[PDB]
Amino acid sequence: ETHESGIKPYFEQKIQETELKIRSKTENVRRLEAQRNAL
Amino acid sequence: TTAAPLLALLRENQDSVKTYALESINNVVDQLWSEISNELPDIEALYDDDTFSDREMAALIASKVYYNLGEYESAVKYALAAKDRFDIDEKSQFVETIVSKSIEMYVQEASKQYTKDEQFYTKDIIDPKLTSIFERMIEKCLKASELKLALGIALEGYRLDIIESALKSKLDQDSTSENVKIINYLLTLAITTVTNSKFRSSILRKSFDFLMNMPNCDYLTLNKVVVNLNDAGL
Amino acid sequence: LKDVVEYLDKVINKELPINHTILGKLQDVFNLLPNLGTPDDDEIDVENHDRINISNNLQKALTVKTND
Amino acid sequence: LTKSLSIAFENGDYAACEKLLPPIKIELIKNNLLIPDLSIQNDIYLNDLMITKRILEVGALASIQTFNFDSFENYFNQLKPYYFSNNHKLSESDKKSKLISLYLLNLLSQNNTTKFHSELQYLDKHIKNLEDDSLLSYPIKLDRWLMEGSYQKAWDLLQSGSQNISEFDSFTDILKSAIRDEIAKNTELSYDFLPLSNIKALLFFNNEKETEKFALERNWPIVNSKVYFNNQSKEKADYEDEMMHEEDQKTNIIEKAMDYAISIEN
Amino acid sequence: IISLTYKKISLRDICLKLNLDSEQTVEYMVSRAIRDGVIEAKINHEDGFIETTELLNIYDSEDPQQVFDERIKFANQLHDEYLVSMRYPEDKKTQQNEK
Amino acid sequence: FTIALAYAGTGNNSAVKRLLHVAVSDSNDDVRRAAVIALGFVLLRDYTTVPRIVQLLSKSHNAHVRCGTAFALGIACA
Amino acid sequence: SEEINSDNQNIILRSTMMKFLKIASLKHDNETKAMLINLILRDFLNNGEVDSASDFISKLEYPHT
Amino acid sequence: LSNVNSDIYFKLKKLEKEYELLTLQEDYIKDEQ
Repeated sequence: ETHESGIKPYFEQKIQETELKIRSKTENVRRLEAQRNAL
Repeated sequence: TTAAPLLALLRENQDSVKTYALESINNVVDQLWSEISNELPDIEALYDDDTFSDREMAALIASKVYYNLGEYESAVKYALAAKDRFDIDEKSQFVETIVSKSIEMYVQEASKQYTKDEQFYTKDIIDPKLTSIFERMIEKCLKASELKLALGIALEGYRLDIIESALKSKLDQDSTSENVKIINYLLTLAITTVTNSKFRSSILRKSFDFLMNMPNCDYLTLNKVVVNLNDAGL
Repeated sequence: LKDVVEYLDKVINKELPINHTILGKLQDVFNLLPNLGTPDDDEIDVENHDRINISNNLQKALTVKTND
Repeated sequence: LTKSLSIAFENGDYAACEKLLPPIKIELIKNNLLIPDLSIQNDIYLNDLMITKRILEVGALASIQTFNFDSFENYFNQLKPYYFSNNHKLSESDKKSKLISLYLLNLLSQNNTTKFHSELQYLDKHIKNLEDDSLLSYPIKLDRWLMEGSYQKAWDLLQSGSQNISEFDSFTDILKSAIRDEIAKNTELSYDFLPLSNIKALLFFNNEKETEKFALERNWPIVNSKVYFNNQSKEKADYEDEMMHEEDQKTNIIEKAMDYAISIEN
Repeated sequence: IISLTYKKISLRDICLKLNLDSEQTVEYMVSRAIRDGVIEAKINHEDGFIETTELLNIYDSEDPQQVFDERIKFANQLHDEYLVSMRYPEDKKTQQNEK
Repeated sequence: FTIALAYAGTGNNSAVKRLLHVAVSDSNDDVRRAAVIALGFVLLRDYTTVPRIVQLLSKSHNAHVRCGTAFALGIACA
Repeated sequence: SEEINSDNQNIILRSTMMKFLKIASLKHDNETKAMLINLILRDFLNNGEVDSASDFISKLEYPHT
Repeated sequence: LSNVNSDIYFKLKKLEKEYELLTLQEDYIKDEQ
């Protein structure tokens, strides 16, 4: 388990950036959806 | 204590003083880094020169500082310049920052030269260092014994060598089922993930032959390749 | 504008019969051409200053609407 | 060995002091490893701290009394952060006041007030009233007067500063030229033309020939005993105006108009 | 302050008011100041007075525009801040069941 | 429907942007209809996010667009 | 109370914040980044070091999110 | 800790194709709006 914890953060770095993007993405699409609806 | 003695010693012209200083700074480079950021262009100049014989160490210091600051891009280039003492980084808890970078850049570059020519290994466009990191990372996966880690990373980079070799070496049939299952996971991924014709087509065709060797193989698995590629001769 | 430039070359290179009417119009262009360094230009700048300010005040009022 | 260096200093032959220095730099590496870098502090390390100290201090002062720039910075660069404060037994000594005063004066002679303040900030906690001002007052008064912009008063302190010359002259001479230069820069705003008699008095020249010498050197022709600052000035201005940076810095009213419109239409 | 009240003011006057030591000393302090451009003055040595250069009519020059250009940008930056934050609670509610 | 049939099954991002772009921009009413039905083919095996897209397209004034919206959903999750 | 032991342990205290800040940038925690930066800027003024403080602010990773 | 790693390579890569498509949607409704 100890061996895997060392290399885990190397797997993680590319994936977490992808995650952080998703958070911004989700808020964006919905907000334009509201503008789109009202119009 | 402060970096002020340390800085002072670089400046001393005499060879042995500068060398001693490099060791001294190296100890506290991880502990303290914001104080010698100022004075980075000097550490860099020492790395340039080819009078020093701990020259490899001088670039290591520049690299270390740059990752702590958070300029990850500056870190990885300076590290890949020296081609030394990267072994320790891979195997550390703390610094997997520059390890991830070396792996990302490498997968991208490889795919780009893969589309132009199927052979791009032979070209010196791919640096030997870059290579060496990669197969060390295959080394970690297999000790932990989890082959999905090895297969996917390679897959991203259009690395034909690594993929072919993994499937061939799997053939031992310690359990028959286990062989199948790992191959089964690769094919589903390969339709979707890969989009370049040359890589995609080549790995499925190859997969059919490996499976076929086993007499206890599922012809369900073989059937799939044969429909996708739609080649009667198979 | 460019075509008027090449028309003048063609009078003196390719020998079109000189259409003096054209030349008459171009004299009126040089002559009724605003001249720079004139204090009229200074006046112009004042008018510009006012409208760019008024834009600024309208921009703020829209802030109050968006804020509600 | 180490004692040879100490007495070489007192004789005042410093040329030979440098010839011995590279062997001693080899031994100063060892000396650094004796000190723990104040991780653990006990009275074993304290003994080492005291003996390394004496070497640093006499060696620092030799570099100051030498006076050819090239060699002077290079020997000095290490010495300067070492000698200004690592002081043993938490950090007294009478030498502490004298060595600080000479470091701070260096920065005023490099004509960086910015750094003079930056270095001063560091010191402040450790000299609040411990030494208060002693010989320390010498860079402190000087700063005060240039900040006020009392050029007169400043010149006065330097001139009187010839009393106390002991190794301080290493700065005194630099500082003369510096006042004279500064004034020259300011009075270009004030007016363009000075009669010859005024150029000397303002810029604090003491020698008639030097006034007229300095006049020629900033490229001012004196013709028929009358200065004509008009020529070079005008030529200088023309070459400055042409440089390349320039399109984005200067801008344009239409450029601004175009940025506003497209904000709305996002 | 003394310069803003008294536009052309002999060097002699200034010293008398604020008890400055001498004409040579005050000249130099003033000289230092207008390099860094706070006083916005000029010394006329030859005529014995220091003359404030201010005259107004800076509305005619381009400087108000630079000022006002910024003020528009600040308002716009306000609007954006409003818009983004505003929608974040609404997501929660639409997703939650309501009566 | 050239795009739909060629680019079937695996979503393609190129194919999808193209379809939506045509539907918004191109005013005629049969043509607007053709792009919605067409999207259901490209995303036949990835019909998860499909109602969230066509959510917008239900509300369209056009009678034709609402028709092709009804069918596209039919086709995807048949 | 002033003591040299307090002083030895002070060097330990600086070094630990610097090692941890890199870990906490990668998780991009708005809370964590904020707390650490306020503490470090304060420590530096107390010891008077101009130079370190300017380098530390250049980055501006201090969130406002 | 092995589990975490294994899903990163396995399941999650297939869901990342999906998340590229939803980002396309954001672009799209700026044009539609």
